[PDB]
Amino acid sequence: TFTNPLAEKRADPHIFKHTDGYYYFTATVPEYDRIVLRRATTLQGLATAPETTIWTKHASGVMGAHIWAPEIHFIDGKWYVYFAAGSTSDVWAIRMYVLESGAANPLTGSWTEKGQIATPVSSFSLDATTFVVNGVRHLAWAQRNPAEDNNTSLFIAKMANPWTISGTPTEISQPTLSWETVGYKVNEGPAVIQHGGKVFLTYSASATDANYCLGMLSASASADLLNAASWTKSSQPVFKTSEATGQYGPGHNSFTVSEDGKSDILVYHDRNYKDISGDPLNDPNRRTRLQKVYWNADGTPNFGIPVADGVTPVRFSSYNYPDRYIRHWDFRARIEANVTNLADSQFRVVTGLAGSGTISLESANYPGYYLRHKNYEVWVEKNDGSSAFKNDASFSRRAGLADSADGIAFESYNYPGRYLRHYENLLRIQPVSTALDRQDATFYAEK
Ligand SMILES: [Cl-]
Ligand code: NA
Repeated sequence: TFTNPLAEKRADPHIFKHTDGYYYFTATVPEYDRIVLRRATTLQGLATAPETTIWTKHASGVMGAHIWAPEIHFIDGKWYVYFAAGSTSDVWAIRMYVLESGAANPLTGSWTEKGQIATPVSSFSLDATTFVVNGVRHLAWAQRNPAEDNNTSLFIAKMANPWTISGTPTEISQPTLSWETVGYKVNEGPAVIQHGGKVFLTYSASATDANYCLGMLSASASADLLNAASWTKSSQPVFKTSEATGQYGPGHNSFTVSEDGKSDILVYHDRNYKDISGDPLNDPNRRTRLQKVYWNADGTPNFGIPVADGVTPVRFSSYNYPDRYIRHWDFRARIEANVTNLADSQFRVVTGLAGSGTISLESANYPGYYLRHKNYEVWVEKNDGSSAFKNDASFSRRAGLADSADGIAFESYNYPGRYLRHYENLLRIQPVSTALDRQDATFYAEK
């Protein structure tokens, strides 16, 4: 699990996992004047890692204003930082720029400016990211198509080197959909994740207010990624505001990976309030958050909802039906496979309500509702403050009954000897007797 937020007053987060045993984290700071960097051996270490300023805006001319959205990459023996910048003489003439370092440690290393990423059309440009598909390097970025009445569209090009595209850009998405064009017509912040023979390119859309959200384009890893018709745009956001979790305008994301290389991690910013006061560029409250990406059975990513602050939620799968997860539906708890509404199946383990070192399981999509029993049947229901509820929603965490080493089992606090178990797919608390009952009452957290 992670503890959110990772970093206050840090927007447009980018985390790179290097081969040297470190994660590197850069981001947009509210001053918009410089490029910070911090490293840690773990993703959670990043919360306390000290920032170093690797580069500061120029006093005059290009790269002199609006230092926005850096990414750090290690490529062909060297470090590259991609950022966007305006000029002192013109603060909205935002272009894409590249830094290069040959030093082993990018925190202490020395940086050379590779200048502007050239593009045939000279217009508003930012959010350059780079990725390799099938051994071929690409750049994707946000830029104004002057023949469109909007802010930015999405472009992709192959690269000749880390700071230079080859051939011509293809525009692969423009903001047309109702949810893309709130306040401003925007497609920005592209980020690529590849999985199961597919390439997913999430992007940010609408204004950076509560209306900020993620769209997604999908393609085949075998497709020509410069042919616009290779890509399919998702009709609805893949990640948006959750009032229920107090998370507003989630977006400008990137992707990294868990400590074991096994889990994909979504990195992004949001706000914990809806309406900004003052000039939105000047509101510094955007913060950096982490949560695991889960993969759907059809191999698409499932981002769920942006989760409540504090520790991240978990999913529990059945011992005897390892495809099936504890989830709620019409607030009844059950086990089910291939959960489309991902958050119906996330719960965080918290200090038990009833006390004495027990545990409770809070719903991720309905904070302050808990898995609790009533008449021995298990539901998800609002903590009403009563002692009854405290007791129906607390369990003693036991070693799994069919798996003592790695499994987990939930013994009722107010009905000791009754365990959480599935029967006919529905969750109950019932006494456990047969070997099969012991499997019905064993579960795995995060496998
Ligand atoms: Cl579902
Ligand atoms: Na980015």
